[PDB]
Amino acid sequence: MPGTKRFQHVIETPEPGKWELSGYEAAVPITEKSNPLTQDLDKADAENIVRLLGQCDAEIFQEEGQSTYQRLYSESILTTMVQVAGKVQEVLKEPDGGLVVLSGGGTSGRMAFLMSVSFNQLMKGLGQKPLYTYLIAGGDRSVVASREGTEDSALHGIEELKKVAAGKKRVIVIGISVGLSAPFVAGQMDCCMNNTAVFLPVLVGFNPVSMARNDPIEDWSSTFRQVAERMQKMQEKQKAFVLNPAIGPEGLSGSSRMKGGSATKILLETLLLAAHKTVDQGIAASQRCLLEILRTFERAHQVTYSQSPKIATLMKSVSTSLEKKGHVYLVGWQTLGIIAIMDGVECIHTFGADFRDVRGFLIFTFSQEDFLTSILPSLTEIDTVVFIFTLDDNLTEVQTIVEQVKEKTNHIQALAHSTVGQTLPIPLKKLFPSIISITWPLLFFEYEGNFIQKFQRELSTKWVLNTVSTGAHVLLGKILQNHMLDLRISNSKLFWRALAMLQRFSGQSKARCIESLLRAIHFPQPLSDDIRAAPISCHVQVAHEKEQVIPIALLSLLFRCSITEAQAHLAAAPSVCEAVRSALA
Ligand SMILES: CC#C[C@H]1CN(S(=O)(=O)c2ccc(N)nc2)CCN1c1ccc([C@](O)(CO)C(F)(F)F)cc1
Ligand SMILES: O=P(O)(O)OC[C@@H](O)[C@@H](O)[C@H](O)[C@@H](O)CO
Repeated sequence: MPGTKRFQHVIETPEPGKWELSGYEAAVPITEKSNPLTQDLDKADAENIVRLLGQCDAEIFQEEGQSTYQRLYSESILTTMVQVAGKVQEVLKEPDGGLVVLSGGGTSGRMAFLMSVSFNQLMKGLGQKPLYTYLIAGGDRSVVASREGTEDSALHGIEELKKVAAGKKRVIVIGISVGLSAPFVAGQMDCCMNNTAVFLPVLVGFNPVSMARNDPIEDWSSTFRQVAERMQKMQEKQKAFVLNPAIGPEGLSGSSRMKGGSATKILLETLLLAAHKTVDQGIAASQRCLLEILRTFERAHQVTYSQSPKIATLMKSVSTSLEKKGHVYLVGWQTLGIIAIMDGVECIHTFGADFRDVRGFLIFTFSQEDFLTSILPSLTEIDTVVFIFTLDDNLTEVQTIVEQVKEKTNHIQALAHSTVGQTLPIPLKKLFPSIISITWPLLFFEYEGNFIQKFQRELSTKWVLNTVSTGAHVLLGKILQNHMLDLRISNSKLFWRALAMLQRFSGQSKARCIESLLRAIHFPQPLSDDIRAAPISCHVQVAHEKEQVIPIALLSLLFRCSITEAQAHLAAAPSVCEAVRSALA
């Protein structure tokens, strides 16, 4: 039948009560699962939200129970991290013709970028040629933009990989896809396995390979699952690797920018730092060297979330400023500035939020006076401005901007990272009455930019901003249980996630859910056979431009009404969320 090719793989909606027993729940990839910790996130207050996401984040470091999926601290995974460290060493020994590519779409792409900078710094600080580079779905502009549509082409990913791998002789490609999902990465990994004399593929993600994405890619014959399965078979001969610990579901279902992006740093910084810091000691990388770093990253979670009450309070002030109709500014220096930008941009697709809503700023890259002349004018009594810096930064360039922002604002708070026994100049740095001082132990660093201190701080800021940005929006009522219902379908994965959210919330068949979705997308056109049979990219291109696609589709289903009837209903309701929630009642 028309459409059967495209929707065949979709699992049927189970009867009420048999979601487990149908085996439906066991085929939801971990990365898409509803986190049971966060069943009631939409009812939690700011302090609970901070507690619940701190807990969700902590699952990255939880160990394997006694029939179950490997985790970060399991022997299989640490052994894989060691062997990969190994192969990275081979390349560092022979820098002529060597390269190390870190590649990903969206937030994996963003994380790849940071890491490639950091490790390129490390080799410069030592007077070696930089061997690292990144690749991101949609070219370099994607690092700092919302561009969710660019991950769906495998030919594109292969193309970018051909550019950068030039006339190199030995290339390590670290394909990062949290969901073992992105067609961008799938093609790179497959290309690598076709030329193993040159390429070494290393796939990173957080699902077991049996849960790796398995629906057809438009411009490629194999699926992510097949690719990953074959890489795993190559791992026995040490010519591909899959690094895939389970880290438990996201506190917001499928929001892999959060735990996923965190775990990607933890995992890859750990393993590359080990490889570097042990080549020059003329010593193989070992589980013990990795563990030191992992445990440090795990302290960093504890350290970070010990500031929870203040994290909640910043959340309440980001949420207030948006409940009214103001903006939120994230102002930071070096790498922490970048991360601020990344958090703000992600809010666009993640929450349906305007680029002004939560904007990041590096001292997007506007200098000291430039910020004071350009941006400072537009600030307002109800806004919120967040300063994010270390004490090693240049605190004259900092205090100035706060002195000034104070006049027009008052809702300021800050995020200051410090070694123990550094002191915050101006005892009236109040200015910031009740800062978020994150104060780090003295650790034993030996490379000269103190890279482990950088990684701690990056990660800790990520956790704070993510929890803040995400929390603020949940308080505003935009999240249904722990799902973002009203998302914008801008790629195939998101189209599938809409469909799943329809099955779950309505309890109705896959055929009806698909019909309602496609009707909602293509309204005012009716469902023809061509539309039914169209590749998923055609539905994405049309949905991408609309508003409220998913809630209109769910209302059509709940009320068993037309798209004309459900648009009328929505428009007659005080708000999308009330329309949906009361229709669910
Ligand atoms: C239809 C469908 C579906 C699945 C899979 N799709 S997907 O893009 O095909 C995909 C993505 C990643 C992966 N590893 N495998 C497949 C991503 C969305 N997804 C999904 C399934 C169920 C659910 C929920 O049922 C929604 O209620 C759950 F509760 F589990 F969150 C959420 C997402
Ligand atoms: O790394 P994945 O699973 O391939 O996902 C890649 C991107 O889709 C993902 O990072 C997305 O942009 C974020 O909005 C997720 O919160």
